[PDB]
Amino acid sequence: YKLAVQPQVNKEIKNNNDVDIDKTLVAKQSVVKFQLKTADLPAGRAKTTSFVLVDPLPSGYQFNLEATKAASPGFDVSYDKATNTVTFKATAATLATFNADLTKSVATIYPTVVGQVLNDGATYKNNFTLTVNDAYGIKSNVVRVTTPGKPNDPDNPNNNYIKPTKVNKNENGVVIDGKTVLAGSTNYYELTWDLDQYKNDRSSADTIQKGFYYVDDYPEEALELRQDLVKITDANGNKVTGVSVDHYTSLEAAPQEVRDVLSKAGIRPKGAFQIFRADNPREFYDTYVKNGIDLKIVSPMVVKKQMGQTGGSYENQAYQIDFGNGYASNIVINNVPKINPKKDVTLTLDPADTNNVDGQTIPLNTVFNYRLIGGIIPADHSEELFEYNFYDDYDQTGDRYTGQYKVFAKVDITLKDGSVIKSGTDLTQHTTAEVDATKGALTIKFKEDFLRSVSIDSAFQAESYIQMKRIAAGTFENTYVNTVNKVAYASENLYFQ
Ligand SMILES: [Ca+2]
Ligand SMILES: [Ca+2]
Repeated sequence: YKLAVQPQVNKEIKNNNDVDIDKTLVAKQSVVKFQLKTADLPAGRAKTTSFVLVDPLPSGYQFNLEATKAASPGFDVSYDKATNTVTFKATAATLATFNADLTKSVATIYPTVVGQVLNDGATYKNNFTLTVNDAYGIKSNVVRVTTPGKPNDPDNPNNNYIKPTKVNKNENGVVIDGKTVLAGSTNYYELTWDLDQYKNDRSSADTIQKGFYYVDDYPEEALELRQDLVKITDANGNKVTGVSVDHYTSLEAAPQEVRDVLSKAGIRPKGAFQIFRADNPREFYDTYVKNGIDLKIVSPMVVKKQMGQTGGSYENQAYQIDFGNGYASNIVINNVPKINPKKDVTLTLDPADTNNVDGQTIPLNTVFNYRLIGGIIPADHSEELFEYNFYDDYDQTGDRYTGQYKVFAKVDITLKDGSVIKSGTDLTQHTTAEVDATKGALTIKFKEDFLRSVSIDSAFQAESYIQMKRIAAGTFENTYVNTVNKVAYASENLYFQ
């Protein structure tokens, strides 16, 4: 009875619900099992003294020793860390079994490797080598599976990168990334939920139950959310149903569920964030994920007033979390301009006049002007200009309004039709004035049609001279406020003292 057994060998690869996944697509951190099966040992074999299955596991597959042993009864399991290689030896019991009756066939048992796939866009190939009686052995077939995240994949023609994307826009739908945005304007952010690569996924139940989320780490120091304008649409153009919207002031403030999901995925937001959520993972998965249908989230956010006084930049970033795996969007930067309106006293109406600083004391009965310098509105800005007003509340004890004002361009203003209004040009014709002589105050209002004719790509600044007569001795306060696009901005003296 010489001639040791020479069974055929079949390696099999399965997900955590014991479904075959050979040559498919499975999500990152999926549990992936390998079964090292052998054919039945034939009647008239020799005594099997040793039956060892060596399996050098693929790069990026993380071996779970305890689970493996749990799944591989009748086998001693040993693992070399250096080489990521598991070895199974049939125990004395299993060999007693193979040898009990050499005159009749016997079924083998098999060891199962339990582990997870750690990396995105990767192909994981596996085989194993039986050797019998510390002599002859044989290498198995090759099985494999792929994680989504990689283009030109032969097994999954839809596989591309997982890239959630973010873009900023004005209400016309024009791209406003990188541009100046005036306090009160809204950022009509469009977040993409990138699912197309997940098409024909074959992950287990346990993996899908880890859920689907989307985070917008908005800058709460600069923006407040218009939550009521959010519009989740699929890539076929349809409304999206199962996703709920929440916002939270900080990570510490938000439920145990969300802290966990963000913590697991490795996402720690800066202060406040907006978070979307698949209400039923399974349904979401079955409708959009498995079908490779990108989502679109429109999440508009308005710029706080309090930011026009400081100015400075803000940035928005998004994250998608599929099966508990975290991916970052591109970062979109905008900046708010400091609107810095200035007030001076001058004896002339000449916009090019000498820039004297001298403590301007106005002799009794002198005709003078308050020079009300408007805020600088920088080139390449969000929305159209539609309001630009100079309010001026004067003290009637000391100052009498003459009924005469003029307005001047203070920088080169470019209109839409391409014509350019040079700095210094009289713009008075494009204004009117609200006067209340009784209260002691007036507002010079640029005309809406004229402002809306200013290119959004042009800088804009004007100044008003309002003519007064000083009618008493003593010194006299004067208040001026410049209002742009419905946002008030206090003036300071042009010369600090
Ligand atoms: Ca993609
Ligand atoms: Ca934030």
